[PDB]
Amino acid sequence: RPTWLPGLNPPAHLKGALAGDNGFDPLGLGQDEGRLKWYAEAEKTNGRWAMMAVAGILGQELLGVTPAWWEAGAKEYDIPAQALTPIEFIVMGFLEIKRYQGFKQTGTSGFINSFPFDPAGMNSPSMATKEVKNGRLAMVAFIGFCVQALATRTQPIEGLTAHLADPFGKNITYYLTHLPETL
Amino acid sequence: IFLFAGWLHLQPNFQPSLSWFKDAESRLNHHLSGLFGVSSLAWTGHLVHVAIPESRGQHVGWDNFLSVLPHPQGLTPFFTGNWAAYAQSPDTASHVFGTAQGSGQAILTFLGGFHPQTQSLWLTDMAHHHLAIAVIFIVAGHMYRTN
Amino acid sequence: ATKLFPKFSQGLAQDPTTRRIWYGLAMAHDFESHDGMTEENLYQKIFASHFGQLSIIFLWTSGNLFHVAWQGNFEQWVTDPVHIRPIAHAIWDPHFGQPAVEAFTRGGASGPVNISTSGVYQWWYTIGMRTNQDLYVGSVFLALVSAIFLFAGWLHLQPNFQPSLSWFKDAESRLNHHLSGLFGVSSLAWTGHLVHVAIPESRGQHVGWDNFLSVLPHPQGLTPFFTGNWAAYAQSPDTASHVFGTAQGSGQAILTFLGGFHPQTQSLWLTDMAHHHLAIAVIFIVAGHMYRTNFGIGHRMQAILEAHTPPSGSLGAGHKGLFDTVNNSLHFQLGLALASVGTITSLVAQHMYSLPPYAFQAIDFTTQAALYTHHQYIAGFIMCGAFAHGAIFFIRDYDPEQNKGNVLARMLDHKEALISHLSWVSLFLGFHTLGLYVHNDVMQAFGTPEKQILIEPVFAQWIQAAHGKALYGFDFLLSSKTSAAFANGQSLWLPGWLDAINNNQNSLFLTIGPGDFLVHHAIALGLHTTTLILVKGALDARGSKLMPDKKDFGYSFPCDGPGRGGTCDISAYDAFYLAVFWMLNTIGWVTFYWHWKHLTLWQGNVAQFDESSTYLMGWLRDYLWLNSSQLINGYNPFGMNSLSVWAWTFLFGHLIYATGFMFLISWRGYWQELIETLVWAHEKTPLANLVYWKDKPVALSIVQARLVGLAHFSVGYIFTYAAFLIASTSGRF
Amino acid sequence: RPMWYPGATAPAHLDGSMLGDYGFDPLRLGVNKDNLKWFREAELTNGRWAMAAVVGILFTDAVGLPKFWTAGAEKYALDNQTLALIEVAVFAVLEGKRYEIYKKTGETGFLSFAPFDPMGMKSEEMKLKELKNGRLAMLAFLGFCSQAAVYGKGPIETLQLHLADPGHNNIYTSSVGPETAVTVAVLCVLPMIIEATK
Amino acid sequence: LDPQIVISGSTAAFLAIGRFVFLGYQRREANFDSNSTIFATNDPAGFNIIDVAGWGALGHAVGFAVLAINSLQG
Amino acid sequence: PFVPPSWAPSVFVPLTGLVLPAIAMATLFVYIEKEAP
Repeated sequence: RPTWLPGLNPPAHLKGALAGDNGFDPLGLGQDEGRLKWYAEAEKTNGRWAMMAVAGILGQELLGVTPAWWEAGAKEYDIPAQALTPIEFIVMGFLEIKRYQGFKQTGTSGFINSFPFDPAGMNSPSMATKEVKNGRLAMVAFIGFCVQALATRTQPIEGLTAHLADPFGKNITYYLTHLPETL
Repeated sequence: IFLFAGWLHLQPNFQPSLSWFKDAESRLNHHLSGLFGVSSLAWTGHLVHVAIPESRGQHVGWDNFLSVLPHPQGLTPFFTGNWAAYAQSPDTASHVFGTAQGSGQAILTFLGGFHPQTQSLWLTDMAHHHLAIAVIFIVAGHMYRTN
Repeated sequence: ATKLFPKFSQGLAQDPTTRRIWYGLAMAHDFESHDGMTEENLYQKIFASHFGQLSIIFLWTSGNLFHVAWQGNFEQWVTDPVHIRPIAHAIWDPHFGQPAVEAFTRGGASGPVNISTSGVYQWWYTIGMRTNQDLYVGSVFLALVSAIFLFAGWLHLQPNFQPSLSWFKDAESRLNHHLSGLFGVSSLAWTGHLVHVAIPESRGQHVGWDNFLSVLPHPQGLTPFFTGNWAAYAQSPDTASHVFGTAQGSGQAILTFLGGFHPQTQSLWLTDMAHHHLAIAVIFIVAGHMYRTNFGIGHRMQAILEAHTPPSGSLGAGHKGLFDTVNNSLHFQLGLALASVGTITSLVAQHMYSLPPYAFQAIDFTTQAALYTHHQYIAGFIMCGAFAHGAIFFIRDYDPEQNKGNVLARMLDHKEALISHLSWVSLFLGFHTLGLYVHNDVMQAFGTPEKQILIEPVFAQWIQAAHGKALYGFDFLLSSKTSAAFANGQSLWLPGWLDAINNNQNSLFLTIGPGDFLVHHAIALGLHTTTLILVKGALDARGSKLMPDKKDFGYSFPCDGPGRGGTCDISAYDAFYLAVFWMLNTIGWVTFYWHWKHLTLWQGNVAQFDESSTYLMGWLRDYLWLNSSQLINGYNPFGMNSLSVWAWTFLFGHLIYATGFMFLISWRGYWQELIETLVWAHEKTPLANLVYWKDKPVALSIVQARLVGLAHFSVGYIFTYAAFLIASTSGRF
Repeated sequence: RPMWYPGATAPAHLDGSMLGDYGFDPLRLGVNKDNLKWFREAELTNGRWAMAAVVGILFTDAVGLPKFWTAGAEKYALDNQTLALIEVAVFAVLEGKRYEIYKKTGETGFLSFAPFDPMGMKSEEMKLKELKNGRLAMLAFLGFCSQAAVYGKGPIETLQLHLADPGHNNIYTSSVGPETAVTVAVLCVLPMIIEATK
Repeated sequence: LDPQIVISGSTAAFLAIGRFVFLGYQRREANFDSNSTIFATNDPAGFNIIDVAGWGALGHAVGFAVLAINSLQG
Repeated sequence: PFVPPSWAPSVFVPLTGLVLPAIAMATLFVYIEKEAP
């Protein structure tokens, strides 16, 4: 089992039984198995939300929406943001409490009362590893989207095309140095 | 939130063990680097981003702080090491607090003394002070052995 | 070995042939025939099935609403409902070439779309829909309702939510709640919608969820209802110059009984429909307090049944024990329900074409033809199902010891007399109708049309004269101006009704002649013969002289073998099987008559039908051959038009019908021997015997063959007539 | 037995012997057995009063009579000084007779009639229906007063205004918007808080 | 036509024929007609709340029918 | 609004005609031939 650092033995609390276990825990946050499994579920759901967020941002840019992904909150919509918050909180509270209670009965994800929510089969340990890896990549990509929009004021595909057009330039060095020209 | 944290740390699965309360090295490292250094660095960020521009007649709030530059050179002197560029063109002796009359462009100075009108310490001097003590406290936060 | 499918039958699961799949698919709904089935579990499974069916119905309705709001032209059809054709949905077919794309591009759309014939446009426009937003909201609401019904169906099967067996047998409570709540409250709510939304929307005032709480449906505002002066609600009705959808000539009344039809839309008045729903709502609500459930007052259906025996002993024990044989038999209840439903469906078809309830529905000829034919065929299938379930009741749930001397046992006591008299009626009707038709055909062939027998239908014409039609001249009841029946309605509804029935431009009591008399006799022949087959199969289901123990073999079985001279098609299932053909033939005759009479009426030449409906050559040439010229011309070497899909459907139905003839004529044995030869061929072929079957290939069973042939026959029949009807009516108009 | 949220637990003193039990007692005020009966009677009478009051307020807005918060200022065919004297004189004897009924039987009553039911439909299911309707009416009266506090006008008028623009006319877009939004979020988080500790 | 007089008279009249005329017949038919609730009342003839509601409903329906027919002016 | 995009038929028709029937047919065929333990 390959680890993150070459020549570094994996820790005792981290065993290859988990999906994306690569022996990466320099801080030792998964000493006990209880917190380890809770953090595993937290990582899976964080990755799921990040996957949906990155897919949504890329889809919004590919379909040519008028405001950027960081301006969609202030866009005018029917049933304003002041009224959307309680509806979302109520439905999310119900869905999340059902998901949490289903997690206590059995250590797996679900949907309201389908634990595990697995229609049409296609589940395997390899698929679980793929899900964890895709979630990690999506999380890193979302943070990249945020920092890219902060320092360059360009959307993901727009920034990627700008970097491809001029590789030796329009990078982190140019954007961090030519900050007044961007604003 | 703090009241809820106090109630939550008494319930089971959230009560810290006696060994956690005795980790003096970890607590001291986090208090020196985070509670002291990072808080001072954040206060420097507020003074440089809000207090200093508001004292020069420029409104900087949550609605426009991401599009308003604290300095006209925009982080370039910080990364290139030309930190002296942040002390150039400070507030003159005829600056009126809250207005742009007599205001400067510097954000980190050590002029000393008091402001001629408000009879108080310069905002740029206080920002520079918090930045220096923030760096010192953060550095001091790596003295003890934890893990 | 034993397979997982089916899970409800271990015997079928152990079947190693292809018969297992077919039988498992055809016996999935036969809940009583599963493994380990009790009464309580049976009722619970039916409850879940009911919820699933309701969800499917609501989802289908929401889909129709959504497609009309998305690809339809409802916003433009309401402005001109006379010269604009409705659009069902768009067409996305990669197989279409350029001529098909421009041929189907019609109705003001931007691409290939289908022109609807269901009539939902007129219905939705009449009830109050004006914009596509209304249809979208209705589709979303119906989809959510369907989802709630599906969830309810799943929830009622889980523990702590499954109803008890005694709950399902509470006939008094269920009937009181259905008569008072599902029938009365629903009708009252519809009256509220008509008065609050449909009536104000038809007068040019938009009333929706955003402004119905501040708009008064009447200028007096609920005061005449509480003060008992209900006559003030019928004051100032819609005048004769009212324009539908606008305020020009619109009245202020909400509950009237003017009768007749609207002068412009040629449909029923909305105020009269609202008044109707209110009156029937009051009647149904009052009728909902007839049975004793939990408050002492009321009735017991068992007591009323047991207290209905004549003293002369003519009915034997009367209706004693009928409550137990019906409440404990689901097939009896299903048969009664299907019989009533089929009769009501036929009633709907007749009342909707004669009395149009939706605006601008009479001008749409295709909508009328398709709707009438659809409802009549559905009613025929439902009636056959009612009789089939009656036979199933006799074989599975009949108990002679419990039903001793009552009317039910007396039915089987003189079943030979019933079948014999039905046979005599069917024989008389068939011989006379066929003889008169052949005689008229020979007279028309010999050049002497005055020699044919043309009996004038004086009885039905007399009834029409009683209703108010003065064309015949009987001058009595509503036809005579000095009669009390006529003078008693002149101030309430007779003016509009007489003006609409005497007008020959509508479908309200059309003029009839010898052709109508003859085709009515043909209809009576079809009904009596279908009833004869079904009744004979239901009464002979428990046994006859040929098979004294048919009740011990179940409702459906192949035969009793070639012994005793032969026992082919001896089960009750086979009687239903032979009756489906007669049902299709009877509905074919009634739909042919309806289509031809209305086609000649819409074309302005009713004399063509009156002169050619007496001989079969006129029906074959002037109706089937004359109206198919445009249908078969949908696609030809010179190109194609929008009518090519109906031509393809015509040939499609013909092919399916002919394919059914194969399963109907050729039988199992020949096919099984052929299959055995094919099995040997596959087993002795290199590079192919490596791929072996998991189920042993066998020929279809006799019962399966009858069902498959019947299904192909019915599908081809339905598709062929629907294609011909829609194509002829659409091309002609 | 449904609880006050999907997955609650009774606080060891709400097993279900009382009608309309859902295990709702975070402040644990019903820990005493003697106080549980008195609090139950108080809940029932508060519910009955709220039921009659809500029906009266809803009936006044339909006919067109003065608003419920301004009906007192209207001049009637009597004196307010005499009205208060008669109200406390009658209610002294009425409440004294009702209190003695609870000490002997344990439920409500009218005058000298402890089980006041001239018609006779006093069933176990009817007692729970009274409690449910009383709780609903208590919330309805609180809603009536709160709607009249920020919007004024009236309950029926408030419902009519909500139908005009449901996405724009609500408690969140009113003058008490942020407070109720934060309270709704805190309440939605509350069942997870209780389930996380347990 | 006064609605109050008609409704009050119709309801009182049918309640009277239900309490003093058709009470014995209804009780005899209900007995032979054979989880529930028993509605005990202090009426000497057993005229409970259920019978009062039923007779009052019939009286109100007849009174409103009379008022409507007279309102039509026919 | 609830209006689908312009490309919706070009994706939902091939889906409902080739993706969904193939998956449903394969799943049902596998389910029918499942041997009992």
